[PDB]
Amino acid sequence: VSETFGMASHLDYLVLEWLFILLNYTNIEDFYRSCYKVLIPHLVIRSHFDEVKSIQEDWKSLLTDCFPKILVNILPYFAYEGTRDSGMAQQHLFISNLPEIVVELLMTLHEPANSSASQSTDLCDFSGDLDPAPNPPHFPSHVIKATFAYISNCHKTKLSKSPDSYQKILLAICEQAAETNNVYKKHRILKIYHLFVSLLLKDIKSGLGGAWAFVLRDVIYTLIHYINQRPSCIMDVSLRSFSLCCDLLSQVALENHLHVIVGTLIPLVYEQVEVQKQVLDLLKYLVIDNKDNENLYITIKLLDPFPDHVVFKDLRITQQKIKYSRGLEEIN
Amino acid sequence: VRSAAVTCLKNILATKTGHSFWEIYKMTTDPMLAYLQPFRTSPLSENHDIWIKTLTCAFLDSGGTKCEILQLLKPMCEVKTDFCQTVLPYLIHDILLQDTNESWRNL
Repeated sequence: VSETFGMASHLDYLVLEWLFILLNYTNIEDFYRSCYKVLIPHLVIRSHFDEVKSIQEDWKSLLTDCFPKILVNILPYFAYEGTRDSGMAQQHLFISNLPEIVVELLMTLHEPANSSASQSTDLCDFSGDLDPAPNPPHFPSHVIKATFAYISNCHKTKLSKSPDSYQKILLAICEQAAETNNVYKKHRILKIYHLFVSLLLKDIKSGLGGAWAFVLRDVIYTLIHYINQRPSCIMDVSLRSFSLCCDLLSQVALENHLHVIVGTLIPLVYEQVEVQKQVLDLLKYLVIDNKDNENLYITIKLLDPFPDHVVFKDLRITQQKIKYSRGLEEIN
Repeated sequence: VRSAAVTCLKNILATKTGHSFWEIYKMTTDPMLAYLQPFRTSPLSENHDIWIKTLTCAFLDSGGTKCEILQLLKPMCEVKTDFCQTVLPYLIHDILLQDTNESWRNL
């Protein structure tokens, strides 16, 4: 009934009743052949149930895996598991005009005179009449308006689910489906998933912003866990994705640890000028951020200590001379 | 590094088909930027036409008489759809340059 107030993705959510024929009867009204197109979430839920049953009520509920034996479409699971990997839930200085420059215009009502309108019982006959009016349905505009006047790195301050231990289940079941099968297409599905994880950025203030960063960090850790497998599959695409993530995070914070861990360059010591932009963006907001970020930004100094294959780094570290302002003097 | 614009980069894989990727083997030796292109991608593809003179009044409005010069993408799309299919890469890049950057559309 909520569809009228607010429909193809509901079939994958309604197919969970077989884990029966009600979903097929409801889908037969429009098309009974669209079950393969919306089978991505069904396969993701089946993989999650199998992971929960391999290592509880989920172990007993995952016994309905025989329902997926209708077809033998195994090749279609290459671009799948994207939603399963992205799901981690079900598993300030505007008062500097102290001088008379602000005396000509209005002033900030921060003194006790701003709340000097407590005695308002005279207009109660008009306040109560407006309270029962349609204004109660729009009163949330006043409560959803005080979410401003704050540009601090709130992300630097923010146990979501248990998907880390249940991530290699499909790999152990399908002979490294996350690493070997993903390397068959030259990490094309991996790049598509990395792009789709970032394309879902709609409300990063306090909603999906707390889960998208965690999903990106988990994906980066899973991609960096392999030493030879990831370097044999793809490295330039991974470096480009990491640089894009760093540039997107620098536009605002706690996700710098993932970039620092990916920048260790144990087997990736064959970098190029593609890291100059990241080294510049890390040094730009180094001394301007807080002490926690300034201490976490020691990745630039750790990478500067590389004595081999650092000719391009020494040539393009000319922008690092700005560290002598807030010295950070040792790096300069 | 753009936001919500990486979806058009997937069209490069279709535009890099064997119809015009014969020079990729020769360009991947001397240049260095081909390392990221071969990992992202690597048969052929073709299309047809409908009309030729279907851009009488729409060709003289590339920049637009009024404001909002971003309407030039509509003229490029119209000059790319109803035209000759000789340029396979320019024909395959029509779906990507529809919502791409204005600089890329002009180029």
